[PDB]
Amino acid sequence: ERPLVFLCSGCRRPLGDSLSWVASQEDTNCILLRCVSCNVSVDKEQKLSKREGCVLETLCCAGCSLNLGYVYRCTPKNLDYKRDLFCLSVEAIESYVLGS
Amino acid sequence: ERPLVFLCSGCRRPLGDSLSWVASQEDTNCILLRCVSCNVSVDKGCVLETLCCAGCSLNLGYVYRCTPKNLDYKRDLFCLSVEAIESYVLGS
Ligand SMILES: [Zn+2]
Ligand SMILES: [Zn+2]
Repeated sequence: ERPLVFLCSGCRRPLGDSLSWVASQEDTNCILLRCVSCNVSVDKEQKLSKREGCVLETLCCAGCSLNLGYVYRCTPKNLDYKRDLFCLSVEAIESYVLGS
Repeated sequence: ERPLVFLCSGCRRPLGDSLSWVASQEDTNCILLRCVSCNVSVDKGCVLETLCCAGCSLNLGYVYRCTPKNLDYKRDLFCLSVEAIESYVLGS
């Protein structure tokens, strides 16, 4: 195929690429990355989950402090696969596609 | 192996990527790209118009338009100054 780079919406810093893109979520409109760049920082405050409850710290761009998503830190057995993966909101990243 | 994405030193807009890279050893301060993104705006002894960034105006490089035989490779390629771009490598 052709790989992607994900850029912060608020300032265009590189957040990650499709090489670490493991999975997606249709309802939360997030993509799940195994691996992120130095520009995704982790607000060290554990907040509870408000959906179908996990513990998860929120992600934001080291550059402009835009809210980028969340990481699952603590999860029940059924959600262990999402644990430690970076969920990036689609409404907060912009894709650049390689190949012109 | 893994590809690169080149980006404007000034506003981080994407310029182009290593998929278009032209391996040259003649020039020592420019990356040669066979094609570039919408963000590389071309504006206004070789004739060569100047490249700059469509978002922020930063002088980015140049394009050799008229060349002699020995420079025919550089012709119509976008030379991005490595002092005016940055790169993100995929897999990081
Ligand atoms: Zn940002
Ligand atoms: Zn720029």
